[PDB]
Amino acid sequence: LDDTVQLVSGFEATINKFDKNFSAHLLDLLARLSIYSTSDCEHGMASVISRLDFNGFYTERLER
Amino acid sequence: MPREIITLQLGQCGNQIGFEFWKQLCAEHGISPEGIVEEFATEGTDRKDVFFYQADDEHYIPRAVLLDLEPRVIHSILNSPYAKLYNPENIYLSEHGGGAGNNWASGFSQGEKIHEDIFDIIDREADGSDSLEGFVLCHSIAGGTGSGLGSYLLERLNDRYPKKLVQTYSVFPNQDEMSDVVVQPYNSLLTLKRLTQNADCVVVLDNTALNRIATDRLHIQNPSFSQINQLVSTIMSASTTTLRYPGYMNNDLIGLIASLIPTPRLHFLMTGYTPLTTDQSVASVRKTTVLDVMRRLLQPKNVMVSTGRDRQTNHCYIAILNIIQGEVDPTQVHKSLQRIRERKLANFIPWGPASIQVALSRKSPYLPSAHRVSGLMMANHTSISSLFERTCRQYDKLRKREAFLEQFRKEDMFKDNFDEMDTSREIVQQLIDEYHAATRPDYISWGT
Amino acid sequence: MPREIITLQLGQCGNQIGFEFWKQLCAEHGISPEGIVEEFATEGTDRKDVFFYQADDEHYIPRAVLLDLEPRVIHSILNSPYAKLYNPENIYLSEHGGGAGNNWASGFSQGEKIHEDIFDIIDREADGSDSLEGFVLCHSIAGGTGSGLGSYLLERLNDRYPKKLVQTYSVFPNQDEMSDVVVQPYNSLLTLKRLTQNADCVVVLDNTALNRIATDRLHIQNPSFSQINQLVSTIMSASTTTLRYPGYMNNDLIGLIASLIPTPRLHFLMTGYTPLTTDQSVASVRKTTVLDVMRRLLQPKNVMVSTGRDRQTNHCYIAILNIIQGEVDPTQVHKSLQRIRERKLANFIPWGPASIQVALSRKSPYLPSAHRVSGLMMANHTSISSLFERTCRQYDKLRKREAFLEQFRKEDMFKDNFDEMDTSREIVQQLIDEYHAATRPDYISWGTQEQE
Amino acid sequence: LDVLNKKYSLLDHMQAMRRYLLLGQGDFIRHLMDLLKPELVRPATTLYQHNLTGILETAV
Repeated sequence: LDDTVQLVSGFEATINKFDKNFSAHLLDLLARLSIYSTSDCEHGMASVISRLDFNGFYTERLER
Repeated sequence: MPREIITLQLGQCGNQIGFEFWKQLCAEHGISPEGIVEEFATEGTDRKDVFFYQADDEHYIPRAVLLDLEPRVIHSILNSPYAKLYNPENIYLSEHGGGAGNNWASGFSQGEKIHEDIFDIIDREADGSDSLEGFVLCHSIAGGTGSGLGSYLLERLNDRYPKKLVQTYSVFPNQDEMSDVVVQPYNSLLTLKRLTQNADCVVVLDNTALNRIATDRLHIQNPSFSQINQLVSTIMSASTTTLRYPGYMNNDLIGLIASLIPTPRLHFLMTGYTPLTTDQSVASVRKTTVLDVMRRLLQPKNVMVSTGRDRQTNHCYIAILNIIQGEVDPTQVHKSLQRIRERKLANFIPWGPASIQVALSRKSPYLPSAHRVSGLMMANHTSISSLFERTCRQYDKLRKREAFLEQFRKEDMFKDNFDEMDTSREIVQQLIDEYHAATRPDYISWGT
Repeated sequence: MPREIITLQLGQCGNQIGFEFWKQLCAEHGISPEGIVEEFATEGTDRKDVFFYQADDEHYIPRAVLLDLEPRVIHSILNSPYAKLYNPENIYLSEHGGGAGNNWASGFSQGEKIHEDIFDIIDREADGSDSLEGFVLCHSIAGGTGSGLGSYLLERLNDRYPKKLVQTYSVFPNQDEMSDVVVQPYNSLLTLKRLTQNADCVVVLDNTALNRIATDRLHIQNPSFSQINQLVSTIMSASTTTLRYPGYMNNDLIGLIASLIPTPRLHFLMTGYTPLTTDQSVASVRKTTVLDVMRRLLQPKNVMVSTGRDRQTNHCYIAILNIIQGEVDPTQVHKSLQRIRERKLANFIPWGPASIQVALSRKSPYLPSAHRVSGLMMANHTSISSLFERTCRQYDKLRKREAFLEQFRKEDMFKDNFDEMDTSREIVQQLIDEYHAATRPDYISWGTQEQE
Repeated sequence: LDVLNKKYSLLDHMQAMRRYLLLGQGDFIRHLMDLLKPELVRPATTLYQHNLTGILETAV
């Protein structure tokens, strides 16, 4: 369809904030998955985890 | 309904690639040269409607458009048994038959002259598609027709079909060989300009890499155009296998390309093929494991891209998609990924999470495969910039020498200036740097 | 993962030894002349990755680098049946083919000139190694290529791979034969200097001892380089068996040698082999006992190191490691050690607790062994300094006569002076003094600059 | 005895105990320790059981 530039920048900022929240919830999900994989010895979830942080993006969050 | 794909084959090289692709698809699907399904072609498991149309309940016609500005090649194609595979209503031929003279500017001018015919052909083919995703152009970037006419077609498709996907099969000029086409850097620049402004996806096909692979991997001392075309047809077949071997995943082009293009700007794709074998080595069906398959695929000798050894840039993979075809054990895939991670066989982007996607695919049932397992690699690797950087360096070498520019100034597209070539060179340099930047965490702010 | 070892074969003698070593390793591992594991070689229990690389899922390629400054030997290697066993990217041949002319200085200059190309080849071979530990150089110290090119390569490897171990198998000139190469003692001195400064371990191979053994034991009047190379290949096979027959202990070279080299200066290793048998006596697998093994090992005829008779230094054994191959009973080993101690069959260092270590090893399953029991002796004996002192004396004998020195003065390494020979003499003197000190309790201060 | 051998591999289980639990696979133990050094040097409170199991599988 496109103050309009300000609206676009605000939308981008809101998207980035939602993305931050999503990433935090995803890291919490990965932690819960790790807990479940350690309880149930589910190698599948460990393979999923190794897939998820191939570039190590999630590795620092897991350490945190 | 399937998302039909119209295949546009442009210039001598592009038209040869398209013809060999249609031949290979017919052979894999058991389709006769006339477009009729052979009685042996009972495996209705392929999705032809993505790339082929049914002319009747029995006859499948390729959704292929053969486009040339010179009549010689089109007439030679029309003398093959496969003349009936393509819909003639989707074929636009330039009336002048003179070609582009290996001049991109001439190709663009010819496209402008055949614009009406080309868009009429495109619309006629579009109405035959139930859920047309977009158009796929197969062309060379070094010639005139496939480069110039291809760029014109891309521009007009972008203007007219802004809601359709645009994939290209773009044959890039050899960057390691001194091109006899002194205007190849001009042609390459115009093609890169259009890819930056008007293409959504550029599949780079480096003739230098094709020759290198034929020599080192196919053991072909002097690779013929025909052998390169057959290798390209094998690659295209592998790229279309997910359409030809339907499965649980990656059943659509957007699903295939999403993993390769993380951002709209990062739309430059590199290709990989597996298993790479010399024609003589067909004899031994090696029980290659997914780990073994990936390891051979990870070998540059098996890589379908000849990147120079850049000593200055720590090139890395931005993204990897492995399409594996044939009998695949999931546990072997898991072990392969495990071994790849343990061995750090792939470097991923530092600015975001990146990994090697692995797809397992069936082979075509109508074509007996000598190999139990085959594989395609799609990868975003910063060393592919070295091919692009090498092309840019050759462009700069010609532009700094103003070599053969008087012939382009003879053509209206280049008559007044070569500013499009210089902007293309700058954009390609920025692309090389971004591909190098994409190996670094600061790639998040790269290009800002 | 295995600690891969790159084998460097230098000059005519070194390259022949490397070729025969690769043949022996292939035979022990059941690798075909093309590098492919034979179908009968179903025991996947060997660790090829320590010494071999896989060329394919079936083809094992030796982690061996054949290096010469003269193309004749490399071409002769490429004409053998084993040409397809090795990875061709690990083969470096000097383009000029002229060799070093039996001049260490010329070999060093050639190594310096081919440093970039050689290190590119080395890196190409290294990528085929999953966990490359380091390089092993097989060479002669008397020639030009194996001595000079070997010294240059050792220097560049030490500079480039400062964290990797560098062991050398250095073939020393025959000391009982008058060398026609009057500058051979100078070349040997320069090579020993470089081994002192840039090598971590030098295995001394005296051509005089090889010829003597061939004459008295093999009945070979004129031992060829090939016969010496086949004996060396047998020795190398025995030394690599613990890599080829994995077990609980001694799975790596560094673990084996750590007990032997207390200080960087005490880097002169002695070798021993058992059982020593003539080729004709293969028929009877003699049930040699650990006591019998130890008794035969103490015979100088069975020691694979020719240490000079030092009359000035009360040379003694600091420590002994016996690598025994074949069927060994642990209780027999214990009783043998007890008997050796009671019989004082081994002298230990006077400055610390020391004993005779005993290793029991399996034979290669792919190679039929004619002997029920085989053994390697590793010993630290101060008389090995006398071999180095003898080399120094030969160097001094040539330098004092300036014999054949003009050929070395043609090469930059020896053009201005013979300082490498004098440094070799000083290093051998320090080695002699430390070896004498190592027989004494004051060895605790041996190698301290105040003691030097 | 036949049942124990065929169904529970009792003698084979003992051989496995020798190779692994008795550290008979010395090369494996060496490589495992080399990989573990950066992990085993860390405080045991910092060890993740899932991470240790994944490292074990990778070393194997």
